[PDB]
Amino acid sequence: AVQQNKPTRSKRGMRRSHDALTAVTSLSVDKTSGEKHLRHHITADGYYRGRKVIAK
Amino acid sequence: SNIIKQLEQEQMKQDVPSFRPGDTVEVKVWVVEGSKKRLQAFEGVVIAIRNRGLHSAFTVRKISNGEGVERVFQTHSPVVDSISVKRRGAVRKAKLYYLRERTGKAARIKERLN
Amino acid sequence: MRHRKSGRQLNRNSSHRQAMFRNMAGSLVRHEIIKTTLPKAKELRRVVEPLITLAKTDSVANRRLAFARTRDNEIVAKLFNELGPRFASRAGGYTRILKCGFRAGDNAPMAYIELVDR
Amino acid sequence: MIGLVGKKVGMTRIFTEDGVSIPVTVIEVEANRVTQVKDLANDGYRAIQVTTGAKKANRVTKPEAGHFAKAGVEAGRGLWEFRLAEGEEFTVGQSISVELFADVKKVDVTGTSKGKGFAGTVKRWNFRTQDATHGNSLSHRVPGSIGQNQTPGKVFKGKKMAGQMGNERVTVQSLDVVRVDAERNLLLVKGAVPGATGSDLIVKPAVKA
Amino acid sequence: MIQEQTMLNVADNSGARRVMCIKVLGGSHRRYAGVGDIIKITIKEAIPRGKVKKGDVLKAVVVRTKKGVRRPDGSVIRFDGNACVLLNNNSEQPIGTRIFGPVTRELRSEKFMKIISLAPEVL
RNA sequence: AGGACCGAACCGACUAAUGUUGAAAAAUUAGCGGAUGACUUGUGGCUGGGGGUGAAAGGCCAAUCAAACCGGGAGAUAGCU
RNA sequence: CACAGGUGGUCAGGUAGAGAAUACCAAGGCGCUUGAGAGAACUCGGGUGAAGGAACUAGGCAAAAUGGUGCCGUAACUUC
RNA sequence: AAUUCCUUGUCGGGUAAGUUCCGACCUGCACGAAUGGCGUAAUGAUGGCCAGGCUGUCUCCACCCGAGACUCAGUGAAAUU
RNA sequence: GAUGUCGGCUCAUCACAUCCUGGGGCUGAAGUAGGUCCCAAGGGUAUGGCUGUUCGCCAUUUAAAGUGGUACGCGAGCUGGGUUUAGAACGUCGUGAGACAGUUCGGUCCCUAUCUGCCGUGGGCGCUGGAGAACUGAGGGGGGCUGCUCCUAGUACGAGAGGACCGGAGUGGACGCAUCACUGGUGUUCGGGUUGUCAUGCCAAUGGCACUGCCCGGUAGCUAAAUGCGGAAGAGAUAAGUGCUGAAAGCAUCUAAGCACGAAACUUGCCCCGAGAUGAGUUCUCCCUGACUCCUUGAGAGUCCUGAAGGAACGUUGAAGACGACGACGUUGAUAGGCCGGGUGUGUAAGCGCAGCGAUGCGUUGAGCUAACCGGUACUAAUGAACCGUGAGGCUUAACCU
Ligand SMILES: *C(=O)[C@H](CCSC)NC=O
Ligand SMILES: [Mg+2]
Ligand SMILES: [Mg+2]
Ligand SMILES: [Mg+2]
Ligand SMILES: [Mg+2]
Ligand SMILES: [Mg+2]
Ligand SMILES: [Mg+2]
Ligand SMILES: [Mg+2]
Ligand SMILES: [Mg+2]
Ligand SMILES: [Mg+2]
Ligand SMILES: [Mg+2]
Ligand SMILES: [Mg+2]
Ligand SMILES: [Mg+2]
Ligand SMILES: [Mg+2]
Ligand SMILES: [Mg+2]
Ligand SMILES: [Mg+2]
Ligand SMILES: [Mg+2]
Ligand SMILES: [Mg+2]
Ligand SMILES: [Mg+2]
Ligand SMILES: [Mg+2]
Ligand SMILES: [Mg+2]
Ligand SMILES: [Mg+2]
Ligand SMILES: [Mg+2]
Ligand SMILES: [Mg+2]
Ligand SMILES: [Mg+2]
Ligand SMILES: [Mg+2]
Ligand SMILES: [Mg+2]
Ligand SMILES: [Mg+2]
Ligand SMILES: [Mg+2]
Ligand SMILES: [Mg+2]
Ligand SMILES: [Mg+2]
Ligand SMILES: [Mg+2]
Ligand SMILES: [Mg+2]
Ligand SMILES: [Mg+2]
Ligand SMILES: [Mg+2]
Ligand SMILES: [Mg+2]
Ligand SMILES: [Mg+2]
Ligand SMILES: [Mg+2]
Ligand SMILES: [Mg+2]
Ligand SMILES: [Mg+2]
Ligand SMILES: [Mg+2]
Ligand SMILES: [Mg+2]
Ligand SMILES: [Mg+2]
Ligand SMILES: [Mg+2]
Ligand SMILES: [Mg+2]
Ligand SMILES: [Mg+2]
Ligand SMILES: [Mg+2]
Ligand SMILES: [Mg+2]
Ligand SMILES: [Mg+2]
Ligand SMILES: [Mg+2]
Ligand SMILES: [Mg+2]
Ligand SMILES: [Mg+2]
Ligand SMILES: [Mg+2]
Ligand SMILES: [Mg+2]
Ligand SMILES: [Mg+2]
Ligand SMILES: [Mg+2]
Ligand SMILES: [Mg+2]
Ligand SMILES: [Mg+2]
Ligand SMILES: [Mg+2]
Ligand SMILES: [Mg+2]
Ligand SMILES: [Mg+2]
Ligand SMILES: [Mg+2]
Ligand SMILES: [Mg+2]
Ligand SMILES: [Mg+2]
Ligand SMILES: [Mg+2]
Ligand SMILES: [Mg+2]
Ligand SMILES: [Mg+2]
Ligand SMILES: [Mg+2]
Ligand SMILES: [Mg+2]
Ligand SMILES: [Mg+2]
Ligand SMILES: [Mg+2]
Ligand SMILES: [Mg+2]
Ligand SMILES: [Mg+2]
Ligand SMILES: [Mg+2]
Repeated sequence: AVQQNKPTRSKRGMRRSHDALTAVTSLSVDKTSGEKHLRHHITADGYYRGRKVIAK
Repeated sequence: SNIIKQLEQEQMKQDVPSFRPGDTVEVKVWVVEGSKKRLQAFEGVVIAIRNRGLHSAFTVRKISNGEGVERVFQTHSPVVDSISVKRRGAVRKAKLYYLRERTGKAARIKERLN
Repeated sequence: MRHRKSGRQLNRNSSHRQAMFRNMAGSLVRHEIIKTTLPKAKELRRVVEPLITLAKTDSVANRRLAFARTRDNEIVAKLFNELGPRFASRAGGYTRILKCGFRAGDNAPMAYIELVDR
Repeated sequence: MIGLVGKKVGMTRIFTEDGVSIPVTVIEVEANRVTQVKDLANDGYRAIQVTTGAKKANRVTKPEAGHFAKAGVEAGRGLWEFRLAEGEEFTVGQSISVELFADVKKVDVTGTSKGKGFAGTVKRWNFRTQDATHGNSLSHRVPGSIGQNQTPGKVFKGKKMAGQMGNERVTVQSLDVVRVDAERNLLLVKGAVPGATGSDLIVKPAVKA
Repeated sequence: MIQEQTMLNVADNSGARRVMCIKVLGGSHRRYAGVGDIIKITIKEAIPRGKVKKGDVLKAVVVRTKKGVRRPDGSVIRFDGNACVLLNNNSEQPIGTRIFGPVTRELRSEKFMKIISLAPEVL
C-alpha cells in the first residue's frame, strides 16, 4: 500500500495529462439585449431567449 | 402495451362473478385423472384477491381433515371451471392473512347483510 | 440498479426530504418565484404542481388535503383563492425552471423556479 | 436460414384449452425491408441486410438516407445482416414478414440483456459470501483470495472478479414458437428472451436441432 | 422444500408423530424435497405401542409442504404444515394402514398408488 | 434487618462490531456487573526509589517501572555493528 | 487541536409513567465551521423475508426471542 | 479426574452418527487428607454438555433505508522512495 | 536492520501415477457384477456427528465422493479454535527460583495500492482526403457433468436364481444463461389500523416525533425459492485397440509401401468478444472540385474568401451508467415533468344525516386517496445560433480507355 520506487516527473505528467480542463465551447448571445450567457442559462441581467424573466 | 392488452382481452373470461375477501366460495375445477375428466369442488374462505386482468388470481383457504389447505386459483384458467359464492363475509381488509393463525371460534368471518 | 425508479434521494432521509419539500412548496407558493439548486427545483415541481391541481376544484376535503400537505393556513388560502382560479384553465405545467448559473459557495447548479403566470 | 428483427413488446401467458399456462414472450415482428444483397463476387460471403421500423426524417443522416434510397426503401431504425444458406435467394427491396416462421417450431432469440451496472462478484459469478458473524471483519462479500503465492506470483487471465454485468449480446436458443400471427405482425415464443421491453431482438430459426 | 433437519409431521397410523429429515435421496448435493420426493428420516417422537420406535432410521415420502406444489396452469396448493408418510427402507411401501389429511395429485404414480388409494381426499 | 432483591444517577469494564496514519497514545454504539456498602466522591495531608504502596498482578509510583525521573561520574565499556 | 474523552456542588416545570428511567414538550438553548449532485461494487449502522430452523461454527459469537401489573400455580434439593 | 501418558481405556446413557458431556469400572504413567480429602443449598459478565423457544448463524442469499465510496467546487495530508 | 508457521472460510489453477462417466486387451470373463492392464485430463467429484485438528472413525447418500504440486496455494483476502508472551491451577520434576511436544481456564491479528498482475471502462493518435453504417474474420474465451424409469426384453445368456450389450424415448440432480407471465420476497416514495405526546385557537380533521413509533397489506423495479433455455447431433485427424491386402522371410505377419475402423481427449460444429489482425481488411453511402502571394521550390510557408457531410458541445433524459461511455429526443417535438382517462393498491375519506345515554354503527360509499405502471395530451422545459471539421486528397510501376 505504498510505493517501492519514486515515480518520475515523467509519469506524473503522463498521469496529469487527462486533468486538463475544457473551455466552454461557445457562449450564446441573447437575442434582445445582446449579452453573452451560457447556453440555456439566463443572462446576468435577467434575460433569457428575449424576455426579462427575473426582476433585478 | 396495447398489443398485450388485446392479447389478454382475447382470452379473458366473462362469466366470473363478483366476490370479495371474506366470502366463502366454492370453485369447481376440472380434474383429469385417468383418461376421464371430471369436476372437483374446493370450498373455503377467500383470503386474497389479486386483480391483474388475465393474470388475476385468488386464494381460497379451507380446513380439511384438521389440515388447513390454501389454493391459489388463476381466475381465467380453463381448469377453473366455475365459481359460486356460498356466503358473503364482511371484513375490514383486503388480504385476510391473519386467518392462518386462527382456527374455529377465532376464525369466524361475520356475514355481510348488504 | 435503479431501473424505472423515480424520485431523487438528494442525500437526505425520507422525513427530512418530506419536510424540506413541504417548506419549499410553501415558499414557492408564497413568493411565486424562488432560487434553488437545479435538482431541488426539478423535484419541487412534482410536489408543487399537484397542490395546484388539488386547489383547482375547491372543497373542504380538498382544503384539508392541501393542509395535510404544506401545513400552512396562509399557503392553503393562497392556493385555493388565487392559484386555483388563476390556473383553472391551464392543464398542468404551472411551474417554469430557468437555470441561472452556479452557486458561489459550492459550485451548485442553481435555477429559479417560477409560477407561469407570475 | 435468415431471421427477422423484432421488438420485445412484453411477456404474457397463453391459456391452452387443457388448462395449461404457457409463459410466452410477444415480439412485434413487423415487416423487414431488404436494403442490400451481398454476394461472393462483391463481398466474399452471401448475406442480406434488412431494416425495420421507421426513423425520424430529420435524424436520418445523409449517408444513411442515401444508402436506403439506393434500395428504394423507407429509412428504418437500424440495419442488421443475415447470412444466407446456399439454396435461398433474396432481392433488394423485398419485404419479409413474420409469416417466415409459419412452419418453424423452434427459434433462437438474441438481444442485449439488461444492464445490471457494476456487479460485484457475488452477483456476477455466484461467489459465496463469508460468515456474516463469527468474528468476520469487513469481508462479508469480498472475493477472498485471488491467486496462489510466489508461484505463480501473478493473477491469471480470465479470473473472475467484479465488473460490468449484462448489457451485452445474449442468445437464448431453442425457444418453442407458439403462435405466428401475420395479420398483426406478432411472434409468440415460449419462454423468456434477453433484454428489457422495447429492445431489439433478432429471431432466427433453430440452429442446434 | 424439505431439507436436512426439517421436522415433518407424520400422516399415517404407523406410530411416529414427529420425524426429522436427515438426507434427501436422489442426487448429489441435492438440496430440497418436494411433494412426492423420497427422504431419509429418523423418528424423534413416537406413540408408545406404535409399529415403529423412537430412533429408527427409515425412508419416507413427502406428501404435504408449506411451500406447496405448482400445477401446470400456474396454480399452487399450499398446506399449513409439512407432512410425510413413512415407508420401509427396502420395500418402499407405506407402513401405516391409514393416511390422515389430504394428499395431492403429485403422488398419482405406480410407486404411491397405496397412498392415493388410502388417502381421505386427493387435491 | 440485610456486605438482601429489581433498577436510573454514580462507580466499573464481561461480549460483540467499529476504529487500529483513530473523533480518542484504550475511546464510541449495542448489550453487561455493583448500585446502603469491604460503596463512591470533593478538598487538604502523609508514605519515595533497593524505597513506598499493594484484597498480590511484579501491579501502581505523572501516557515511563523485574527497581521512576533529572543532573553528574561520563566521551562508562562495547573482542560487536 | 475550536479533540465524540475527563471534571465537584446547586436549581430542576407539563402529559403518560413507580420513577431523577422513558416518549413528546415548555423556560431556555442549539442544527454540531465544508457543502452540492449521483444513487455502482464494496464497507459501516439499520429494516424486512418465502420453506427450513443451529444444518453455521472452535463455540448459538452475533442477531432473533423473553420482557409490565394483578391473580392462579409452582419441582428436585436445602444450611429451612 | 483442572491430575490419566498409552487413550477416542472399557461398559452404560444421551445422538442417525458423540475424541467433548453424564453415570460407572480401577489398570491411580504420576489423587489423598489444613502447600487440606470428600460432599455441599445458595451465589457466578466462571468452564463443559444437553433440550424447549427463537431467529439470515446457515441452506443461499434478495430487497430496501441511511453514512462513505463515485462526480463537481474549496481546502488539503501520510507512511514509503 | 523480521520471508507470519497448523486448521477453518472465500477463491482457485496445473499434473496424471484416473475416483466417475468415455474407448479397449486378457480373464480362473456364461449373464448381471467383477479382477487386472493399456489409451484418455472434457466435465464432475458429498452432507452431517466427534475433535482445534488436516487425518480418522461413524451415520446417511452419490456415477464418483481421486492422488498430488501451487511458500505442506491462498491472514497488504476473513477468522484465531491449536501451538509459542505476560495471569492461574493440576500431575510430576526441583531444596528453590522455576520447568514439562503433559494438561486445564483466560488472552489487543495494523495498511488510504505507486508498479506488475487481473476484472471492467474510457481519452489520444494511428489505419494516408473527411464522415456515417454494415460487416468478413485472423485470434481469444465460455460451454462440454451425469443419473433413474420405460421400450427393446424376461429377449440374448443361464440348471435356475438371476439377468443384458446395441438402439430409442421420458424424467430428474448439480451447474450455467436469460427473464418477471405466474408463486412469492423486498417495496422507510402508496393506503390503512393503533399507542404516548406536542402542535395547527377549540370540537372534528390532520401534521411532527417516538428505530418507518409499532404494525397490516402492497404498485413499479430488482429479485429467488419462481419460470424458460443449454450441455448436443454431425464432420475431420487420431490414441489404446481392431483389421484388409501385403512382402522383406516361397509360409506366416495390421505395415515395410497401400487401404479401413476407432474415445467425453485434439480441430470444428454451439454461444460471446474480436481489423491497434500497425498484416490496422472489405462493402455500401454521403461530403467538399475558390482565388492569391513568398520561397528557405518543399509531400514548403502564408493571406483572403469558404466551412460541406458530419461531429462535438448544451438542454430533456433512459429498463445505459461510479465518471466517461452507449441509446432516445430538442418544437418538422411525446425526451422528461405536469395534466387527462384507465389500471393497480389499500380499503367504505371528510362533511352531513340517522340510531344509540355513550363508545360506536348505518346511509351518500366500495368511497376516498393512489409512487415508479399503461394509453393519450405540447401545458412547462428541451432557443436562432455559435464551435470543431475543409476547399478533390503523395510518389513509383502495371493494366486498361486515349
Ligand atoms: C518459534 O520457533 C517462534 C515462536 C516463538 S515466539 C512465542 N517462531 C518464529 O517464527
Ligand atoms: Mg526493496
Ligand atoms: Mg487525474
Ligand atoms: Mg422514470
Ligand atoms: Mg455529500
Ligand atoms: Mg421518523
Ligand atoms: Mg441498468
Ligand atoms: Mg456458503
Ligand atoms: Mg462486519
Ligand atoms: Mg445490595
Ligand atoms: Mg478496576
Ligand atoms: Mg456503555
Ligand atoms: Mg447498568
Ligand atoms: Mg447480584
Ligand atoms: Mg442492581
Ligand atoms: Mg470519604
Ligand atoms: Mg538515587
Ligand atoms: Mg508471574
Ligand atoms: Mg505510568
Ligand atoms: Mg539496579
Ligand atoms: Mg570514569
Ligand atoms: Mg553523563
Ligand atoms: Mg559512549
Ligand atoms: Mg468544531
Ligand atoms: Mg461526575
Ligand atoms: Mg418530568
Ligand atoms: Mg431522559
Ligand atoms: Mg422554545
Ligand atoms: Mg446506498
Ligand atoms: Mg448490511
Ligand atoms: Mg431483522
Ligand atoms: Mg426467513
Ligand atoms: Mg409478509
Ligand atoms: Mg415464515
Ligand atoms: Mg460443519
Ligand atoms: Mg454443527
Ligand atoms: Mg449472545
Ligand atoms: Mg477416554
Ligand atoms: Mg451409541
Ligand atoms: Mg460411548
Ligand atoms: Mg466421567
Ligand atoms: Mg494436591
Ligand atoms: Mg500430592
Ligand atoms: Mg500437607
Ligand atoms: Mg482448596
Ligand atoms: Mg462477583
Ligand atoms: Mg437447540
Ligand atoms: Mg475535489
Ligand atoms: Mg529489508
Ligand atoms: Mg494415462
Ligand atoms: Mg487439455
Ligand atoms: Mg471437444
Ligand atoms: Mg468431515
Ligand atoms: Mg449438537
Ligand atoms: Mg466440535
Ligand atoms: Mg500453507
Ligand atoms: Mg492443496
Ligand atoms: Mg492460514
Ligand atoms: Mg486483516
Ligand atoms: Mg498474502
Ligand atoms: Mg504479502
Ligand atoms: Mg487461542
Ligand atoms: Mg505464568
Ligand atoms: Mg513492478
Ligand atoms: Mg414476479
Ligand atoms: Mg409486471
Ligand atoms: Mg406479493
Ligand atoms: Mg414486488
Ligand atoms: Mg412493508
Ligand atoms: Mg380531536
Ligand atoms: Mg416537534
Ligand atoms: Mg503373404
Ligand atoms: Mg381497483
Ligand atoms: Mg383517515
